[PDB]
Amino acid sequence: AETLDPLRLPLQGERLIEASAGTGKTFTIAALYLRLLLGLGGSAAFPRPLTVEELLVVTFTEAATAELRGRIRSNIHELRIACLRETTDNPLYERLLEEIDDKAQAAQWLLLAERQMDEAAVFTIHGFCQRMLNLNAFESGMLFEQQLIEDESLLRYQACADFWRRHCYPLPREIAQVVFETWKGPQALLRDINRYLQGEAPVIKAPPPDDETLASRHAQIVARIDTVKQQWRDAVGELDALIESSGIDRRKFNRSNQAKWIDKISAWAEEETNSYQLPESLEKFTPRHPLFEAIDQLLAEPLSIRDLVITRALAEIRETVAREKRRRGELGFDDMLSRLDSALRSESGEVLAAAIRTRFPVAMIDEFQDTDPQQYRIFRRIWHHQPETALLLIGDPKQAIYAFRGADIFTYMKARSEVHAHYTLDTNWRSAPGMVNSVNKLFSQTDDAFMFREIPFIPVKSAGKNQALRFVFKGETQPAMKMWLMEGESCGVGDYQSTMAQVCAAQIRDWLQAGQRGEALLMNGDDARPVRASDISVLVRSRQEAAQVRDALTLLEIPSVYLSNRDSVFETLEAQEMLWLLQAVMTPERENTLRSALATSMMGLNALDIETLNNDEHAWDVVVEEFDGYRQIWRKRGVMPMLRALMSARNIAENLLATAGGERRLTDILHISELLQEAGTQLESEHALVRWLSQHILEPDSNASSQQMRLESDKHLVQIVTIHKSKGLEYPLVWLPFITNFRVQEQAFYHDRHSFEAVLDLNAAPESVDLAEAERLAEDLRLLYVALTRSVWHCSLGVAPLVRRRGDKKGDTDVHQSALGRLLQKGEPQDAAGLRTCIEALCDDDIAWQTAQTGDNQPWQVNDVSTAELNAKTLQRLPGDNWRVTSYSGLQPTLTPHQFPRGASPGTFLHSLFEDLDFTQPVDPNWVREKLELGGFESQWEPVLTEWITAVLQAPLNETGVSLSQLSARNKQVEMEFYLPISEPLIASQLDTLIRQFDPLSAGCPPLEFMQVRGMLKGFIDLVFRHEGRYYLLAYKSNWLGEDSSAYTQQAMAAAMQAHRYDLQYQLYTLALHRYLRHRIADYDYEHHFGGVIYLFLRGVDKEHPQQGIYTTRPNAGLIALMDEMFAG
DNA sequence: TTTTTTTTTTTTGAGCGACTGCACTACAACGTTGTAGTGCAGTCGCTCTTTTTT
Repeated sequence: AETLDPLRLPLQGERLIEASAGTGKTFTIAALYLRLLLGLGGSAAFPRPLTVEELLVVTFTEAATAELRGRIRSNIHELRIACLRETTDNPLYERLLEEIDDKAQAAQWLLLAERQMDEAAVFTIHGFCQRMLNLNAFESGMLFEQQLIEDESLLRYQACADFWRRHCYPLPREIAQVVFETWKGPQALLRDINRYLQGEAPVIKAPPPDDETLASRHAQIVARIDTVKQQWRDAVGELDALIESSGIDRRKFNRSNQAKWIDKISAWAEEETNSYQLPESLEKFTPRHPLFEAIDQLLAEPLSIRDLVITRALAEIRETVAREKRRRGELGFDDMLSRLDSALRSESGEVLAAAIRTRFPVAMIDEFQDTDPQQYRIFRRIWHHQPETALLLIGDPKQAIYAFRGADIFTYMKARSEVHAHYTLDTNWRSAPGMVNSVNKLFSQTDDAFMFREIPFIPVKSAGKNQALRFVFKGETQPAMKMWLMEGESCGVGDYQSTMAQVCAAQIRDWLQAGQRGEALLMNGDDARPVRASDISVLVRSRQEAAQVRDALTLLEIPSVYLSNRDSVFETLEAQEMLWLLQAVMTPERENTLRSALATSMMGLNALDIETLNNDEHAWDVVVEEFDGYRQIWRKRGVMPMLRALMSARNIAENLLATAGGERRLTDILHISELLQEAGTQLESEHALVRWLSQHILEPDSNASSQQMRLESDKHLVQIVTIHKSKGLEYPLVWLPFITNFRVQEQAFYHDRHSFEAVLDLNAAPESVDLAEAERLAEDLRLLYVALTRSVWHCSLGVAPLVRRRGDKKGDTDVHQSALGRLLQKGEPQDAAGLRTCIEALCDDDIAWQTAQTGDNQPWQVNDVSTAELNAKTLQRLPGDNWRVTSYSGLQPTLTPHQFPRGASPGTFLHSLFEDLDFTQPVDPNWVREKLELGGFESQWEPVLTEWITAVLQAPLNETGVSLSQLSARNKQVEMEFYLPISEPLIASQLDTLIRQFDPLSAGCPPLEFMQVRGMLKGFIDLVFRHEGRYYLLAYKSNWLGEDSSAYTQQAMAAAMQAHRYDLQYQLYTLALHRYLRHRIADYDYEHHFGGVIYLFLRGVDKEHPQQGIYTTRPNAGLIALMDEMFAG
């Protein structure tokens, strides 16, 4: 490998950057981005400068892409300022300014990059794949709109259940017995094959033939057993082997156990006494007959139906899942990669790759250790060897810890074998040089510490600015790495975990007890800082040991937080308390639910309070009244107003904040309230939200929004964090109590050392088990390097002679089977004294060891402080007056028109029929039939309706007898919308008396009550028309449900006007028409131009009665001026 | 077409592998007897990671 300079890197072809842990990878990416933008490098530069929309940056994590986009924007702005000023304070910016000759063109290009920074092509992998699938949809064959699903486990379980239905149901008893012996149901099969159903389907080594079913394999194994049974029945009754001292004389009893075994071939499990009939075991305890060799050949391979069922499941479930996702039209995260790989797999899609070479002629791929083989196949299809396009794989093989997710280091090894150039970052800017020297000493004990040839380790160099970092104790300067070797010969798992958790808690309380007195310090040069509880962090791997650490730390009065806690908030007691409270609010009549909800910990009442509440009837009546008020608020205002009124009236938030340990409960209550308010807007019914809350209580599924948050941020807590959640973070002091605990992989799923393909071995071959255990040990070594390279000042290790084997004292320990002991014991099996000598061999100034001391003196000291006085400002007046833009409604034989259905929708249909129809032209029956087809009414009503319309049109509506046919198109105006202002507070008592002073219809009609309305009033007049130089108004009322006879005279219409209070509407219409004719027509008189207002009841118009149906009214011409003066001011 | 009423939970780990004790034969020392290796049976620890992508 070679060293990497960001200003001398040739951006041609494929380059492989190996950025170590703690190095400035994001700074090197920003430097290369500025280099690609400005076109710097000279001979090693790009042939042409590129824009922002041509630089493709690929990073997996979305927050990492957002941080990189913000950092690149800040670097662009800083370089633009430094180019406008021709000076800077950074040496890399100084060399960047020294590399360019021109300043004005570079400043203009940086200004255009700052303006085009919003359209930057810095996306994720799946986002880039979705964008390329949606952009060039023709060559790929992708839909334009698709629905991404977050959870795929439901369809996978459905396809597994369908496979178990179509495969395990028609089996006979002799096969279903073996199927039940292999798996209890489809859940066990799904639990077995869930690591192979997702992602790329692996290639099965030595697959069964396509014509072999379960019955053929069962008959083959039955015949194989029956041949051995026949050979035992033929050669029975003889004994010719020599009797040995190990061979007891009870073997004939084992032959009797083999005498009762040959009865039927309905079973599947042979006897263990056949292990006594092996020639390789009898020779070690002279076998000449081939019956023993046939028994050994029968027991050479396990008789199992498991591999054929697993192959049929892997052939069926994935196909059913793909068919279901093609039917529903949905897509997944890996489905975008599979669609892009299938598009590039075709012949025309290669030209599509050239389109990608037309789109972005560069690629900088960050985090190349988390690369699927489909992703690298795509990136090799696009950017293998084409000119003028560059590929920059910036990654780290020592951080590939996501093999459980789908990543694979063999893809990185294939990429390293394919590319030619390698570059590495030498400087480390995070940790102290003592920790750097400890890491370079521990991992360089032997050659190829990661046990693979393509993953080399290089000694990194510490920073010059961080060479004075010292974690000092009361005695002297504490060393960097302190391997706490637990003393003993052999120990178990739980006892070792408990002892190391107690030792870690004792070290935490010793660092915190001496840290609050100014003894233990972090010193940078001469500056010092006391060690708080947030500096010490325990790095664990599993949830059980994290709970063990938390229980061993909370015993010594030390609070600790769990950063890797992914538990749902709906699985706590507070969700059940909120459910009980909502059930008491919804049904407050039954006292049982209210009594069960009042006694919860959210209310916080004693047993004496509950007894006095059951005894006193008046207090329970007050409780029922306030819960009915809460139900009224919940039905009128929603969820969060009811919850806030409940938390303010009961004052339970102050009581939960006063109680120690109730702040997390209060934050959980607030998050449950926020989720209930978020789910309550999408539901109309009130019980539906309660059923949704009970379902989400019964469903412990984890979503990104429904997870538990951090309870507090100001108070420092000991942060327990897993190794996978600590990648890229930073911690001052790190404790690793369970770094020696290891787990042996049992399944045979490995990768070939030549083809680099996933090989799944269904047979229990030892070579596949060893090749899987080698990859497991490499993953454990990578996890060890990740957990080791996160400390800055001090790291502590827990070493112990852990034995995974069940024997207590066997003379050897299994530390060589772990990751730490492979570096301590140099990959050799030793003893506890050998482990101690290997620990004491590598003793430097940075690496020390001490024995594990079990002992506690005192938990802690609280040292609490008082809280200052604080108050809240109060608003003096009301926030606003009653300003609202409202309307009039806000201030308030077989076929006949009498038999018309009375409703709002038929009223609007008749209003639209009278609006759309022309009054001059005769009514056409086909137009009425088309309008009834568009509306959806009956077709039989059409020939009666049109003649009724003509009966309406033949009836004149005027004091002189003017019909509607005499009105031209310019004279009419339909649906005039007006806005009327009013600046005074509209008093109902001052208005109703002014109406009753002039209007004769206000003799009855007691006055309506409304608030003071100041602002605007909307109105929609139906028709305004002029005739012989006089303006007239026309409105339509068509409900008229209660009349079928000719009783709709002027008295009944006046009674309807007094009941529905249309007098105010007609008076406002006259005022609006008067103001309109005053504003429009100059020299306007109200008595000269206005003629009256006509109300047209549609169901009251008769052919013989011209007066019935119409209602003409004229004001007194004195109410209009007073109403205008009142509305004006 | 009308109408009657009711308050009680319960269950749930099992195969893998060692520890220990008894019994039975092989074999050598003193026909009979003591020690060792192996098999069978009851009892008990233990144990089942990590996470994020529009």
